[PDB]
Formats: sequence, C-alpha cells, structure tokens
Amino acid sequence: PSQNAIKRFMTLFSGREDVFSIQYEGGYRPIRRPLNFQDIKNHFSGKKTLGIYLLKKNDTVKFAAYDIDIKKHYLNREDKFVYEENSKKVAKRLSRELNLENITHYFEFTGNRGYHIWIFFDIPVSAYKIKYIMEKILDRIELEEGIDVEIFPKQTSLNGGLGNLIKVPLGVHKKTGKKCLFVDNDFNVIENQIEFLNNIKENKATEINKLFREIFNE
DNA sequence: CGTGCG
DNA sequence: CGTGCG
Ligand SMILES: [Co+2]
Ligand SMILES: [Co+2]
Repeated sequence: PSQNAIKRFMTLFSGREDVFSIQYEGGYRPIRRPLNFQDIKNHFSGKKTLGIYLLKKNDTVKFAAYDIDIKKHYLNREDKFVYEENSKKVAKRLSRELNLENITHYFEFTGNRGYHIWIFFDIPVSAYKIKYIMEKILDRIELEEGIDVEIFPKQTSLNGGLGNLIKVPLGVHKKTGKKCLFVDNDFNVIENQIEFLNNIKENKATEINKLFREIFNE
C-alpha cells in the first residue's frame, strides 16, 4: 500500500496518539508507543492485526462505530445463515436512520461473525456527544433475534486509562484468518478497497454538535 | 490488556 | 462479581 494510502488510513482511524494495540492469541494488548507507518503495513499484510483506542486524551474521538454481531450461541445452528442475514437487516435499519440524520457511514465485514458501521469526523468530537447520538439512533431501530449491537466509543472519559479498542479494517482477523473488508450498500465486497478508502466522506463536527443539541434538548 | 456488561 | 470482547 502506497504512502498516501497509509497516510489516509492513519488519518481516518486516528485514536489515542501514543498507544495502540495488536491482537495476540489470547486477545489484545496495548503497544505503548505511537502508531507508525510500518505498523500499518504489518496490519495490511496480515502479520500483525491492529486495534485502535478510539478515545483520545482529551476525551474526543475522530471516528466511531456500531459493532453488529451474531451471538456466539447461534453460530452452531443449521440456520446460522438466517442470523447472518438478520445482522445485515439490523445494519440496513441503522443505516437508513443514520442517513435520515445525514450521518455518512460505511460498512465493513469484520472477518468473523458480523459488521462494523464506521462513522468518521473531520475533526475530533466530544466522545459523550457522539456516544449519546449513536445510542439514541440505535434505540430507534428494532433488533432481530440473535443479534447484538455495541457502540464504540464504549466510554466517554478516560479517567487515566485507555478505554476500549476496536479492530480496524483491511487486515485479517487473527481468530479466523479472514480479511476484514469494506462492503457496499448491498454488502458485496468492494473490489478496490484503497480507492473506497480515499472516497470515504467525513461528517462535520459542527454538524454533529448541532445534532446533539437538538436531540439532547428534546 | 483494559474494562464493560451480563 | 465473573470474565467476553476489541
Ligand atoms: Co464485533
Ligand atoms: Co462486538
């Protein structure tokens, strides 16, 4: 991947400035130094899979994500594929309401058992405003059986910690060995992932701020 | 590992 | 409180 592609990835998925994490066999662990270009290349090649601490040190985030998963209890069933489709359904319902609010967002298959819905901002926004917005919008949709949705950021203040992390796309899931790629509104894998990454549109912080004031003051 | 969520 | 999840 070009230097430009790496610079664009590091700009969209920009979280804690001086700590990241990588997936090991027993889970994720913090790497206590800034993310560098070689780390991205190790992610893109499948050698080391990255996870990003969304919460920056001033309790702001530059991106956010819904995490839509099939419950692990349902993976053993012969109708497992019904719950894959149900997870697409939940994703489509979130996507429509997000678009009603003019929150531009993007789909990614996670490499395991669900989808991320990625939301990017032009400059970082206060974590509690976007967590509040995402929870309100999520409460508006109907969940399908066997499907769980989590929101990142999982917290809105660090209180001296790191917060929770999210696996970022264009790598491999270390538990399955499967790539995690962007998909289109039909959930088909996109052929040119880098060019899709360049065309990703960031929402405006001033817009997010207004939308929070409107919903909060109801 | 850090810490949320049942 | 135990311990999955990223
Ligand atoms: Co997930
Ligand atoms: Co999840």
